[PDB]
This record gives sequence, C-alpha cells and structure tokens, in this order.
Amino acid sequence: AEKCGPPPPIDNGDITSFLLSVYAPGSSVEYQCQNLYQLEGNNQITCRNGQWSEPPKCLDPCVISQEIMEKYNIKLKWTNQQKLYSRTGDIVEFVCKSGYHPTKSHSFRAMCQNGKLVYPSCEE
Amino acid sequence: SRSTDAERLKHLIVTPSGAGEQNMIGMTPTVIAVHYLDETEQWEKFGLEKRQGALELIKKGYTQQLAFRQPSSAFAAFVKRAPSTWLTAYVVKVFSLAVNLIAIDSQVLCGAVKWLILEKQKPDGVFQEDAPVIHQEMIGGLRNNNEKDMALTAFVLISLQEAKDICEEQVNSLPGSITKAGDFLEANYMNLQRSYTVAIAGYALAQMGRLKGPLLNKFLTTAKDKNRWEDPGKQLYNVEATSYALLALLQLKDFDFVPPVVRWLNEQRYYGGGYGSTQATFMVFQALAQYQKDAP
Repeated sequence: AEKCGPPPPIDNGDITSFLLSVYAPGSSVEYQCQNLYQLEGNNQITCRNGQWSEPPKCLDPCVISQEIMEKYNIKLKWTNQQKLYSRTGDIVEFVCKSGYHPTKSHSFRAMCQNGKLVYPSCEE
Repeated sequence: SRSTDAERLKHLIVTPSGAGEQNMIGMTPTVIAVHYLDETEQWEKFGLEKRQGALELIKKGYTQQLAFRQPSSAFAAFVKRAPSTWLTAYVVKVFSLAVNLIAIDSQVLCGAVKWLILEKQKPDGVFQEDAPVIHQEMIGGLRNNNEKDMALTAFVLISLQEAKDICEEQVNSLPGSITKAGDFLEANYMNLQRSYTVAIAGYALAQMGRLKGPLLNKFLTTAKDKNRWEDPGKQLYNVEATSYALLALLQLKDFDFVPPVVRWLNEQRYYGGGYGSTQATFMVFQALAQYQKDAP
C-alpha cells in the first residue's frame, strides 16, 4: 500500500508525463531517450510498495567528427559530409584521404556500439 | 529615462487570430508592448483602463495557441502539419516572457521544452529544424540559412534558458541539454562570420557565463562603430541582432559599452509592427525593457 516518490533519472532520457512527487501503488510511467539514443529495456516502469522497477537505458549514438578523421587521415566513403550521426549498431564505411594508404588497421567498415566506434587508419 | 513613449507604441496592441503561426504573429506585439509599458510605468499617462483590455487580448492569443498544441506538446501552423522546432521554441520564448502578465500553464511550457530536448537536439548539442515554418518572415535573421546550426541552436537555447525557472523542477533533462547546446556554441563560436549569429550566440553564451576571453573579445570587436551589430541585408535583421547583443551586454553587466548601443537603437526610431516584424518587435523591446530595468 506504500506510495512511491518521483521516478528515477536516466542519462539522456526523461519521462513522458507531468512529473509528480507522490504516485499511487500500481501507477506507471514511460521513458523516452534523446534523438538518436536507443531505448534498451522496457520503456515503462511501475510503482509497487514504494519502489519503482528498473528504468531503461539510453544507448549512446556516435558523432563522427572531421577532427578524428583528420587525426587518422580518413574520410567518409559514400557521402561527402564532414560530420556524421550514427545510431548504435549502425555501420559506417570509411576511405583513406587522398594521398594516403591503409596501415595495419581495423576494418574500414566499422560498427558504432553504445557511443564507441573503432576507427581505421591510413598513412603516407 | 530614455523610455520610448507609449503613444508611438499604440499600434502594438493587436488582436490575435489565425492558425498556429499567424496567431503568434498577432500575440507577439501585444505581449512585448505590455511588457515594455509595465517596465517603463507608462500606463498612468497612457491609460490604465486599456491595460486590462490588452491582457484579455494576450489571454485570447494564449487560448487560441493551445488549439495548435499537438499531443506531443509541440507546435505547428496546423495540427495536421509536422511540428516545427523554431515555432515550438518561439512559443516557449513568448510564453516564458508572458508568465508575469497572464496565467501560463507550466504543463504546456515544460512539455514543449521536453519535446525540444527529447526530439530535436542532436547528439552534439545541435538543435535541428525538420519542418520549417510557413511564415518565413516571422523568424527574422534566421531566414538567412547561413550558419543555421549555430543560429538555431542559440535561439532554442535562449528559449530553454528563459523557461529554466518554470521548468527546472519538471524537466530533469533540461540542465544537461542546456550544457550540450552551450558546449556546441562555445566550440564553434570563434569560426563565426555573421554579426547576427555572433550576437545571438553571444547572448546564449552570456546567459551561461561562457562568453569570456577570446569569445568575448570577438563578440565585442564584431560590433560596427561600437554601437551596432550589422550585416549586409535587411536592416530589421541588424536591429534584431543589436537587440540580442544589448541583452548579452546587460547579462555581462558591461554598462560602459551599453550607452552607445542604446543610443543607436533609439536613433533607429523603430516602433515595431507590420509584416516581417515579429522578431525585431519582440527583441528590441525586450532588450530596451531589460535596459530600463537594470542600468545605473
């Protein structure tokens, strides 16, 4: 019969309803992540005997900047834009900058996972 | 002191009507005129009985605008249209200023803020427009799409910071979003070339205490003759940019740089109103009211 306080916070996410300070037992709220972040786990949590169920996670996207590419002497293969947004699990293809050749490197076709992307590298 | 006489602003009390964009066009001058006349305490000589009337008009606008608040708490010209980032941010801006004049529902304001945060902010802090407004003349210097990321991010961030007092306790993701937008603006400020973007992003950064060092020097040395921020183009854009920059200087408390800027603004003798006058009318008089409020 115990009532719950405000639902828990999650990084890069928020509840979809007007926030309250007292929730009745059995009440539920739903979460939403920021643009390009992925919702992992049940997006709904429920109040039960003063405790909220575990809230979902906001899996990070990848911002592919021109700076890191210039550091590794790389560029986007297909499109010619200098900044890319990639959801987690998305696949990004690279090529060497003009006048550069691949070193010993991870694949130039690389997957973004939870804000982590292993970049390839070129030299010469 | 150097207050603009209320008579010259008579035409700014406007009955709002139309759809989601036109209604805001009608609401803007009345809200900002009541704001400026309250700050300058001109209602006694101008007519106290009129003020209540204006308030009704404002309320009218507010009520009508709620007919275009989509279930997502976002706004567009019509409920069948995709919601506009700019229009939602501008509704937040106007309503945050109007909270002192009429009753503004925090549910609506903070829902719009939360929609902006959760839907239209990019992973690097940029705010993006996916359905531009039809009335391209109501967005002022934003109509020039050059440096659109910085300019729109500054606009939306100013809206977020003006609603921070009402929505802080309701929107847990608001300070982090403000910080991300400020990080983007601060990282790309020095590469700016438009005086308009310099001014608006400088106001956004000064609200955060981030306009400092070389960024502050670039903001100050971008002004022409140390009294205006101008670019080749429509003069209304220059008026609006100089208003943003005057608000930035007021936030910086650089009262030694202000007098010539306010002098130039008063010499412009711009009394707002008319087609394509939304941003200029709102901003020049918000800035002048803030000047009358502060300033030694």
